[PDB]
Amino acid sequence: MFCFQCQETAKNTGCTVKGMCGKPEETANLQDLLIFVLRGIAIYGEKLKELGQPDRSNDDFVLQGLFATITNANWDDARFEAMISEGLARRDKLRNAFLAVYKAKNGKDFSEPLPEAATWTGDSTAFAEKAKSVGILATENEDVRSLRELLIIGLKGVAAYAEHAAVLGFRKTEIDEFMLEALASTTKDLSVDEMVALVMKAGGMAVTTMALLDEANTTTYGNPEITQVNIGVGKNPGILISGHDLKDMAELLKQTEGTGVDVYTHGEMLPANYYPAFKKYPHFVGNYGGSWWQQNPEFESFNGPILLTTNCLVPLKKENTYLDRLYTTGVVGYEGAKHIADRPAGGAKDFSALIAQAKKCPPPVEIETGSIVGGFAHHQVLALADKVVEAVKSGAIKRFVVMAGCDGRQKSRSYYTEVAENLPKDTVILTAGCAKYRYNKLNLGDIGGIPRVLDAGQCNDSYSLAVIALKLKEVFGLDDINDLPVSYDIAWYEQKAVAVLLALLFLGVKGIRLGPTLPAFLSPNVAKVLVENFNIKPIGTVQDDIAAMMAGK
Ligand code: SF4
Repeated sequence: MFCFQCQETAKNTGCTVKGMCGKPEETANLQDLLIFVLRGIAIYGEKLKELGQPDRSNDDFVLQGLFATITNANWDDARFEAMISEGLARRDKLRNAFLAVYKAKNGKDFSEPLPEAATWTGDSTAFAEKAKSVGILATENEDVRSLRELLIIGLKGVAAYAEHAAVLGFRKTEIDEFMLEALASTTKDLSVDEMVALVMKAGGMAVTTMALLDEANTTTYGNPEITQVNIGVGKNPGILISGHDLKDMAELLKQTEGTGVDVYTHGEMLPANYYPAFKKYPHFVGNYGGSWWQQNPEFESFNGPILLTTNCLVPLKKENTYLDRLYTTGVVGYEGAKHIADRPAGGAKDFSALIAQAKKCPPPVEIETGSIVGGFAHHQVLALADKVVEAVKSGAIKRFVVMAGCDGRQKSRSYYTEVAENLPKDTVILTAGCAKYRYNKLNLGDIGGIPRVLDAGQCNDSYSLAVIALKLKEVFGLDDINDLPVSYDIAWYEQKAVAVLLALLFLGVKGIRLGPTLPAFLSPNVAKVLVENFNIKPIGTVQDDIAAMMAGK
């Protein structure tokens, strides 16, 4: 196999036998074959748009297919085989439509050679063998490979956010059109300038999409607000909801009300605690456990059903006993785990089986007590702008350090905990995404009532951090966003974090420290372009990076 899309890739060059995440060769290869089919859909879908007859019937299929290939999202080979077969049928429909339109417009049959993605077909028996030859290493030129894969990796992060926006009824034609433009580009021989421009256009579409999801979430569930979240447990059985999807949360809360089954969040569902629409339910206890990578012992000790709305779902250890109470939904899949089917349009998902099962389970084992404070998304922080601005002017807050991003298992990530613990006491950490778990259970206190860790929410809520920075740029009358007293020390793991990075680069942020390692998918020449254009830096020692950041460097 070959896969190098997450921070944990083997030797920081690429997984070749079995993924460090657990992804087997067969699964990895099927994900490659799906992306190949998506490129075929894109070839025709882009041409139909160019001919003045766009077809948007595959918008949801494309978003969900990309999302299913994100790290820790879907482990069920049958789901991939089904998507590949459906994708081939969708592609052929577009092809037939295209051939007719082309003939009408040109007075002749289409006869130009096309990439194999546009024409290859087979039944499911043929998938495993074909998959071996349509992966990443089929691009021989290392720089073209780097730029094509950087594009696809950012694109699938954008697709995840777009899917959540679509679930909530929010969509923009430019997003769906760009999915096909970007996918199709990876089958064309383009100049370096053209390939880099596509990556920067993806960063701009990440801004669009992150803004759309921010709109979708807050319009539907209210603006996040300051909230104290219990991390201890109650005395009823519970259901633990993980991942990112807030519509799934809304439905789970409604369906569990009055049943005697409590609801707890996990991981990237922690920010559901911050939304007014959800805070109104007394049986919503709080947040259980830590970061995604600790889930094997924590899902075990939770004792009740676990619902995965998105990644990250980690494979079970041999000794784990919770498969029978593990539920997947949306793009998530796992062999042997019960899947909750998509809601009908205008309707809701059916979580009744989780509720019936939870009633048969013991309450969660308490693994800690206390609380987490959060809910500092853009509306809440801008509501406190006068207070924040005065603290900056008085010197009570000397600097903000953006430590948003995504966590992982490597021990080198102790760096983030140690930076948080050793930053001077007149600094404030701004966070969003599971990177927060390296420092959100410390006792850093507050500065004049402003907590020293301000959690804006999920990784998508990095959008709020950009809104806040842009507000502060305006208040302080600065010409360049980089001249604010803000440093960026971002942790990444998977593809959504890469989309957030590209959005920040599109917004003009320079000097970002990215860690705990730099992506394997940046070739030496591409890495050099990014360094020269954007001053991206690797992490150094805790002492050196704190001293540099405090100097604004
Ligand atoms: S998702 Fe990450 S750990 Fe898993 S196979 Fe790909 S690069 Fe390796």
